[PDB]
Amino acid sequence: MQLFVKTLTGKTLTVELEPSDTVENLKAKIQDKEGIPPDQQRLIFAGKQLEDGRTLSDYNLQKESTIHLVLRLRGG
Repeated sequence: MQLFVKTLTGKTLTVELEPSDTVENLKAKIQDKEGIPPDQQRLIFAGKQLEDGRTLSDYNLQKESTIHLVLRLRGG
């Protein structure tokens, strides 16, 4: 399926990932397209941050959704 992603620039991205895939994989796509490190991408879908190792189907990702990708902010 397709998934829409946005950053701190308002740029919308389009990637192809299955509900079986895991966050880790998603990050890989962000690296193969935008070239951004996995730990440098904060996916806050619906307000919740995706954990590296969980499957899209383990959260609630539907066909063509929207996620806010923010850079890791100081702290931890």
